[PDB]
Amino acid sequence: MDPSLVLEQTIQDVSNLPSEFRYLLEEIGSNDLKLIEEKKKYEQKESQIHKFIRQQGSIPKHPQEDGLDKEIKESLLKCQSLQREKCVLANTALFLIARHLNKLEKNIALLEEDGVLAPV
Amino acid sequence: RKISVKQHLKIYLPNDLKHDYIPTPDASMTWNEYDKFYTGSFQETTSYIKFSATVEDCCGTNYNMDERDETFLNEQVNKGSSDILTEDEFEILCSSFEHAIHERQPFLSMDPESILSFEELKPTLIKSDFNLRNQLNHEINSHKTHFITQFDPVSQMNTRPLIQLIEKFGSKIYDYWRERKIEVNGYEIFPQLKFERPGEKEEIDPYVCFRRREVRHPRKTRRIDILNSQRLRALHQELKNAKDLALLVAKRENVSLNWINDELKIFDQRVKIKNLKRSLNISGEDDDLINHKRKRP
Amino acid sequence: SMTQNPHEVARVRNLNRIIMGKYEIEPWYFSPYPIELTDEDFIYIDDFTLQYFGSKKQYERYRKKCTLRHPPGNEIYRDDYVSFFEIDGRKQRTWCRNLCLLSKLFLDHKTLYYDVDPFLFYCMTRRDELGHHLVGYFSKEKESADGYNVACILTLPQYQRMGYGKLLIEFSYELSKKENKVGSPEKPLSDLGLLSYRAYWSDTLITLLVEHQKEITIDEISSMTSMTTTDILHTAKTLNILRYYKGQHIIFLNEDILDRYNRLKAKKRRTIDPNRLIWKPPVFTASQLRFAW
Amino acid sequence: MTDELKSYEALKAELKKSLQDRREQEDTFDNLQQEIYDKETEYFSYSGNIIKGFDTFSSAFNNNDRIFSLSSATY
Repeated sequence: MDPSLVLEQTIQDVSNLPSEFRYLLEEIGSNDLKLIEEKKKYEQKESQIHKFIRQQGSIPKHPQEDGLDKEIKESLLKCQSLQREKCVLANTALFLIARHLNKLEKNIALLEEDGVLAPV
Repeated sequence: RKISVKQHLKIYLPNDLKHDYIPTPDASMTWNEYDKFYTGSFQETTSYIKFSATVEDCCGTNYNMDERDETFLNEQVNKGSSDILTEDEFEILCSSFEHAIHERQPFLSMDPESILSFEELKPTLIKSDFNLRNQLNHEINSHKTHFITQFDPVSQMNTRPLIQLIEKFGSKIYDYWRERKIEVNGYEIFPQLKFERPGEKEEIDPYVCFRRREVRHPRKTRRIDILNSQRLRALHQELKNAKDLALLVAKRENVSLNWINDELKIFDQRVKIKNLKRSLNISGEDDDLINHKRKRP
Repeated sequence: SMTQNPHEVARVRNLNRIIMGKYEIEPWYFSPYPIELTDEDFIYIDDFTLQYFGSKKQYERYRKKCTLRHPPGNEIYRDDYVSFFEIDGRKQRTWCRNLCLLSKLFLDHKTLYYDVDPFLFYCMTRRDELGHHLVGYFSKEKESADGYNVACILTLPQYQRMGYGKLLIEFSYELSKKENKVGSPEKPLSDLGLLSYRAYWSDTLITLLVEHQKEITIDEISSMTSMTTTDILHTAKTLNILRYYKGQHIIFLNEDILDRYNRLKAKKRRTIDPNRLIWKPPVFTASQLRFAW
Repeated sequence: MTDELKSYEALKAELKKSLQDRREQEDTFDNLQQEIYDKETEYFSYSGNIIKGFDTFSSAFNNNDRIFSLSSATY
């Protein structure tokens, strides 16, 4: 048990992590642009139904209600798929740093069970 | 020249030559089942790949069913059972059996016949990165289903957890796994690489690979390494601030997923109410069928 | 695990036939795969993790669970033809071992005595709908004192005769130029590799000498190509560039040489584009230049 | 046919609740990004980060280095 050995080991294990976080986060932001543009593609089509309801109500049917609903539902699920990908990306970044943190914390615990590790 | 016969021998080339002469591998035939084994898609990203996970991180379960494991699953455990045992689930049990025996009976080969019984092992099977995956799922406040990363195939989601697989199938599978360990005399069931034991040096055996002869010795002092412990503590802090932000981002996308899962549900509810409203001729009732405008920075 | 049978029979056998990915290859030399595998009809090599299998059933179960689809490391070069991944043997122990076991089947002088810790593995891949497919690699000592910019180099047999070996060599010298270091392949080269290196040496030399116009010196050639003066002078002797005519040394670019120069210029050989190399040389400290503990 | 009227009473209440859930999600989302932005400032302004790198034992924090905030198109 050696603090300089655990430090050397932890440094190498997290060396490419800052590069990985950029690669992951910028892949999230690239999908948030894709998500936002797909939001307009249904927030507009959602505005068509609501304007018709704001004036006439729900009992009257919009001229193309069946047509827009299929286009809204299609555009919404595409946004769902795009959001899930952002979660997966964000979770791996969390998973990576959390796992290294847990390994380091186990080493710090073992260094403290011997006399080798100084207090904070 | 041509047609001078003084033993002109022809050679066909199952072993090629290229132009000293140079031997050349012949063209490689293709494999028929390739399309059955290699199924999926890898999307190229705009920027160059950054990656540092190991093969172990990307393989899932340690155990892999062989042909004999396959016949035993179909023709014994799943022959006419009301409850069927998934291949992925069969490996989850065996993967836990191997890990348990490796920890409790590391010197099994000394006395293979005395391998632990299933009842003797069941306590240790219970205590058996599942914990970290669940801890993260709570910290994200997802609290739904499984924690999904890039290292997870979607087919592992339909697999039962280990603690219940012990009760349903544990005794039947372990008795079969136990016999395999007995046949191999407590050694490893499947082919392993041949490694040199630490502190020993082997030179004759051709199958010994990847020797590691370096050795680190402790410093001749009992003093505390103040310097390398401050910097270890400093790095531990920066990894904690690291995890705090990564957690927030994973929280942010999780609520962003709940929000859209709501929108997709609110939509499917508004259209069902409208189709229901027109069948009953009920008027008014449009407050919750249209989006209103509130404050958002 | 120290779990090894002492009464296990150790007999040297080459593998009958390997199936790496979609292609069926025949090994040329011995490689210390597990002894049980050495007596099997077919050996299955995963095309992403390089994992070895004797049971087709396990290979099936492995693929269904394996999520990796490219060399476990950073992408440091990508054009529309190939990609290059940089892999540390100390970080990717299992993978680099699987690569070395695989490589040893087709390299006669490659050694597996020590572990893969001291090496950097530069792997050339061909991207696909399934992912990046390894076609060849070259290993490199982390900090070679001998100035070797390539330890072992190999193009996998099922991707032979497609210009890959010339891309490996070119990339190896591209790294040397970015490193501001001169380099030479490790001395024992296979017959196939020595041919490929002499082609690269003669091609890049005639191209440099013709377009140079101005008087050049041996040391300046080395600075532009990261070739050693020894490799340069030997290539000048393989050609007849170097003449001593009337009391002085001169460089002679005859017509037969300029014919190959023009054939080279018209041909559309695949080349390495230095601007698509996004890569800073690894910096190792004294503790990192050791075996892991 | 009263079952069809009860389905209407059930779906309305379910839509009462999902709208309330949507607002809560919208509301917690706005807090997180500010928290993300604030934590970027508290932590990044031995000197190792995920922004710069960890191996310091041998330039400033521009708003272009707020990689966590810049992962949301809303910011």
